[PDB]
Amino acid sequence: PKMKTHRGSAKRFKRTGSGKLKRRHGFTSHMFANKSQKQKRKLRKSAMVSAGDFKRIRQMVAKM
Amino acid sequence: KLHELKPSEGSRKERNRVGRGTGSGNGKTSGRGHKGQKARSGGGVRLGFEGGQLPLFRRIPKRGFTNINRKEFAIVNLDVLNRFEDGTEVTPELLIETGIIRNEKSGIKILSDGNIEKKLTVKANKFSAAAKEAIEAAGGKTEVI
Amino acid sequence: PRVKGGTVTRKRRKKIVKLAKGYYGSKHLLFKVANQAVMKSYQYAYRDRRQKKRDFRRLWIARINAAARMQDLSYSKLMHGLKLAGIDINRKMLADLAVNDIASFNTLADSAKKALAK
Amino acid sequence: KLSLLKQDGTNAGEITLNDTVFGIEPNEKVVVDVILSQRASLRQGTHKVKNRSEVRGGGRKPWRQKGTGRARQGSIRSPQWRGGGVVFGPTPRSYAYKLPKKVRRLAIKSILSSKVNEEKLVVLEGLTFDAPKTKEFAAFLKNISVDTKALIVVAGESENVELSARNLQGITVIPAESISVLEVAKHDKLIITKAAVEKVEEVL
RNA sequence: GAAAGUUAUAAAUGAAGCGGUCUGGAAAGGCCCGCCAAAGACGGUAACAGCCCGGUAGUUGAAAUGGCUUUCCCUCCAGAGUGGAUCCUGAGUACGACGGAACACGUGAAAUUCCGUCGGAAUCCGGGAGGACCAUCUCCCAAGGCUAAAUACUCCCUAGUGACCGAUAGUGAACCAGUACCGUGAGGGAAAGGUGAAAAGCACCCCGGAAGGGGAGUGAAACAGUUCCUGAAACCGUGUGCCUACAAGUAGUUAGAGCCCGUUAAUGGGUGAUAGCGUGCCUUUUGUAGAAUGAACCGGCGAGUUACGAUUUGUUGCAAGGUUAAGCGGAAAAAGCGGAGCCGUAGCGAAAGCGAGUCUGAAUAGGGCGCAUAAGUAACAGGUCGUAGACCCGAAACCAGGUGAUC
RNA sequence: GGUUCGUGGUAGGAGAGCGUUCUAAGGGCGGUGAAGUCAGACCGGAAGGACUGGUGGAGCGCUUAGAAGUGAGAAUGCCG
Ligand SMILES: [Mg+2]
Ligand SMILES: [Mg+2]
Ligand SMILES: [Mg+2]
Ligand SMILES: [Mg+2]
Ligand SMILES: [Mg+2]
Ligand SMILES: [Mg+2]
Ligand SMILES: [Mg+2]
Ligand SMILES: [Mg+2]
Ligand SMILES: [Mg+2]
Ligand SMILES: [Mg+2]
Ligand SMILES: [Mg+2]
Ligand SMILES: [Mg+2]
Ligand SMILES: [Mg+2]
Ligand SMILES: [Mg+2]
Ligand SMILES: [Mg+2]
Ligand SMILES: [Mg+2]
Ligand SMILES: [Mg+2]
Ligand SMILES: [Mg+2]
Ligand SMILES: [Mg+2]
Ligand SMILES: [Mg+2]
Ligand SMILES: [Mg+2]
Ligand SMILES: [Mg+2]
Ligand SMILES: [Mg+2]
Ligand SMILES: [Mg+2]
Ligand SMILES: [Mg+2]
Ligand SMILES: [Mg+2]
Ligand SMILES: [Mg+2]
Ligand SMILES: [Mg+2]
Ligand SMILES: [Mg+2]
Ligand SMILES: [Mg+2]
Ligand SMILES: [Mg+2]
Ligand SMILES: [Mg+2]
Ligand SMILES: [Mg+2]
Ligand SMILES: [Mg+2]
Ligand SMILES: [Mg+2]
Ligand SMILES: [Mg+2]
Ligand SMILES: [Mg+2]
Ligand SMILES: [Mg+2]
Ligand SMILES: [Mg+2]
Ligand SMILES: [Mg+2]
Ligand SMILES: [Mg+2]
Ligand SMILES: [Mg+2]
Ligand SMILES: [Mg+2]
Ligand SMILES: [Mg+2]
Ligand SMILES: [Mg+2]
Ligand SMILES: [Mg+2]
Ligand SMILES: [Mg+2]
Ligand SMILES: [Mg+2]
Ligand SMILES: [Mg+2]
Ligand SMILES: [Mg+2]
Ligand SMILES: [Mg+2]
Ligand SMILES: [Mg+2]
Ligand SMILES: [Mg+2]
Ligand SMILES: [Mg+2]
Ligand SMILES: [Mg+2]
Ligand SMILES: [Mg+2]
Ligand SMILES: [Mg+2]
Ligand SMILES: [Mg+2]
Ligand SMILES: [Mg+2]
Ligand SMILES: [Mg+2]
Ligand SMILES: [Mg+2]
Repeated sequence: PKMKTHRGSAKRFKRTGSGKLKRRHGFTSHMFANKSQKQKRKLRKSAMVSAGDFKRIRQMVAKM
Repeated sequence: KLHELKPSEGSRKERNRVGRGTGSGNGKTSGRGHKGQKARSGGGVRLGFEGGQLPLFRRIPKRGFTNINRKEFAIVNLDVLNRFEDGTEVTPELLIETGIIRNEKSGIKILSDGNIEKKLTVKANKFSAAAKEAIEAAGGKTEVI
Repeated sequence: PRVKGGTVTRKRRKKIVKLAKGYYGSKHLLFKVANQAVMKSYQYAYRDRRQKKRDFRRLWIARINAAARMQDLSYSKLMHGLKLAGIDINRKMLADLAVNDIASFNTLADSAKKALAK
Repeated sequence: KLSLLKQDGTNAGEITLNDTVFGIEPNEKVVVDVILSQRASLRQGTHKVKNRSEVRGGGRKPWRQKGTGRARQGSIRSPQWRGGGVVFGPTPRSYAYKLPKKVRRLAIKSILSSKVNEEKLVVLEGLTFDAPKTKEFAAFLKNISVDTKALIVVAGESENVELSARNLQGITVIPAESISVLEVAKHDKLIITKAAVEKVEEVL
């Protein structure tokens, strides 16, 4: 049978035009009185999956 | 010549068989090491497992939604349209007639990458602002279908 | 297609028992005991090609020594004189002269004795 | 290009074959690949063995796990038992596979143009027999020097050509649209009528 | 219910070499000559047969019974338009509340279908659906029933096929096999093929109660004689060339006299008084001669495979393009047809959307991702991964249907 | 074909090969004796391959490719 796509990763990962994976920062839910404005202003941006993590999660999102 | 068949060199290789003696380097343990979870038959962990540490996908948030009414257009640039003859009435039927456009998903949109020299009369559903301007600079005429 | 293991296992095993010919008891009859006796014999023969060169030089040296002491010399003084004078004969042939042609061994011992005296 | 012969074995003029079909440079690497695929698509693959779950018996543990002094065992149909099941073995399976359609066309042209460089192709005015007669086919087959295995390609001909050559051992007759790389390569010479040459060039 | 045709269930006919010669127990084999073929499939015959036998291709054949097709007989039958007063169009039903289930959909914003219990419509000026719901529009008439083919399987019968097995294999069972045997019972469940072409299976004599032998005879062979083709290793013996009763040994290896032989003929073979060196194999370990583990010995059997997907490398074809799937066709072929679909050729954004740019932002700022700075695709082979028992053997335990108070 | 530098090795990576069963084509030997089995003082760098002789009494190699039920000394392994 054709292998299945990780549905929990397809809801929060995104493929760029060079094959890389793009994500969002993960410390922005509810404790905004404990983080400075410099932190908050930079955690609302996006980031890239590092090389170490990419090698472990290639096959989970192969078909988008 | 059925007795002198010679396949192309490098196109075929002999497979590797493990567990067939210690003179080949893949003997006793067959390339597996010594006494772990990965040395057992059917052993191994999930694709994204990290041994109890929270997986990467579970410490970043989800984002967005999917639009049901999403429109995706078939894209043709200016360079491809230069293959026509002067004065030709360029039509989406003509685009699929030649086979340059395989499927018109929701329509045809002309973008402005490249250059156009022929004076054409193109028709489609959508035009980019630069593409429409460029065609009008060569004595063209764009009418939106 | 099925490949039954015939005619190949016996040919290889019998070739080892033949090499164990002359061994005591089951070491020349049974494969497992004869297999590890053949490997050991190869290991003993490998390093005995190294000691065979050591064993003979000790025999030549202890034999040139005996003949040199009959000329009021030791082996060490004889060897120093020969190298000092320039004679380049090795131990295998100096021992040959000491047994078969003792007359010429005294000729070489005279050259060694003179070189040690200027 | 080629001298044209009659059924009686006499010269009857000359015929020119298409240079894009019978005159290309053969691609030997392509022909080998198509031959291998065409041989591998001919085998049935009807073979099977019984696992440890298909041999009758088993289930009951042969003896107590501890205390008896024997080795631990779980079934009498285990792979290492005398009547036990096979571990992996064969299984029913298909072997057929097919190359891209353009590669298959280039292999037919190459094998059919190599038979011209080797002077092993015989163009013929027309082959027909009033009644099936295996004796007459042998007499025909010696008027033209072959003396070995051959492939007879006839388009119009008749039904008497196949009947009168069926009993011969190294002779095979095909109706000019069944031509294939394996059949052409399996034989030495290639006798083809003029009408069959026209149909072959039409396809490719 | 008849007739005609076809088919299944027994069958008939059917070409061509006693060809010569050699070896041989025996010719189908070697050498030298002929012939048949719509028949050179298969099997047998004293070794390998197109021309010796049964047959094969082709052509014929059915009293009787079953099947199929057609026709006859037989049986049964109203279908068009115009009006629309008035009447009919499936009731404890559709729905709703409560509790469950099926829907890919776990009560969720939950449409749709079904079950149990309560409440409970309209009926053509009517009713339902279009994923809560309302209005418009579009499509359609629930609460009655029937329906062939395209699809799934093989205890069976006929004809065949296999880069399937060949007696520890292949069905548990090639042999009087679900038998012998084991259990109160449900139930579990084996081992065991081969004389020879032909029994021509040893008349007769001798030892012996017999068994069993030695001759004679049959046979190509009896060292093929009733587990009988071939007959390995462990294991048990008889004869003999060299050594051995003052010696401390993982049994060998290196040096070596003496004695005895004579080869795939070459700085050859067997045995060895004496001298030097030398604590088995595997596994598991920081580390094993290990007083840690496994193996009495010999033989056979016994462990990374396959299908479908992902990714990378190699090879081949075409190349801004590459390629068909199911299917039709056919010989369990090869073409041909089939462009539906898939990957690539453009990205950015949650999305509307814009587009070689786009998003964030008040910004023409800066920055992120892209283009500039373009090679993909189809098929096969190698490595690795995913779903499958997935590398082989091994639990104590859990659940479901049954059999047991002859102890 | 030369010059220089190298060539201990466990887990492990890479490469080249030997041998077994079956298939296809070419070419072969065999009752003047096939496979198997027994012995030998031969050949190759290894896995391995010939030759001669005894037994046996009917099948079997070689070359180039292809496909695997592919090679055992150990599992208190199964059977004899
Ligand atoms: Mg928030
Ligand atoms: Mg390899
Ligand atoms: Mg190694
Ligand atoms: Mg091992
Ligand atoms: Mg281990
Ligand atoms: Mg490990
Ligand atoms: Mg076999
Ligand atoms: Mg074996
Ligand atoms: Mg000895
Ligand atoms: Mg079972
Ligand atoms: Mg059970
Ligand atoms: Mg079995
Ligand atoms: Mg007859
Ligand atoms: Mg006849
Ligand atoms: Mg004779
Ligand atoms: Mg004859
Ligand atoms: Mg035959
Ligand atoms: Mg015979
Ligand atoms: Mg026979
Ligand atoms: Mg409810
Ligand atoms: Mg209800
Ligand atoms: Mg309504
Ligand atoms: Mg809908
Ligand atoms: Mg709606
Ligand atoms: Mg119904
Ligand atoms: Mg059996
Ligand atoms: Mg047998
Ligand atoms: Mg009983
Ligand atoms: Mg008798
Ligand atoms: Mg008697
Ligand atoms: Mg007798
Ligand atoms: Mg006789
Ligand atoms: Mg026989
Ligand atoms: Mg016997
Ligand atoms: Mg014996
Ligand atoms: Mg003493
Ligand atoms: Mg003594
Ligand atoms: Mg001591
Ligand atoms: Mg000693
Ligand atoms: Mg010792
Ligand atoms: Mg162990
Ligand atoms: Mg320890
Ligand atoms: Mg232990
Ligand atoms: Mg023990
Ligand atoms: Mg043992
Ligand atoms: Mg694996
Ligand atoms: Mg390519
Ligand atoms: Mg069909
Ligand atoms: Mg077919
Ligand atoms: Mg997107
Ligand atoms: Mg920018
Ligand atoms: Mg904004
Ligand atoms: Mg009871
Ligand atoms: Mg090394
Ligand atoms: Mg070194
Ligand atoms: Mg490797
Ligand atoms: Mg064989
Ligand atoms: Mg022999
Ligand atoms: Mg095996
Ligand atoms: Mg081993
Ligand atoms: Mg054993």
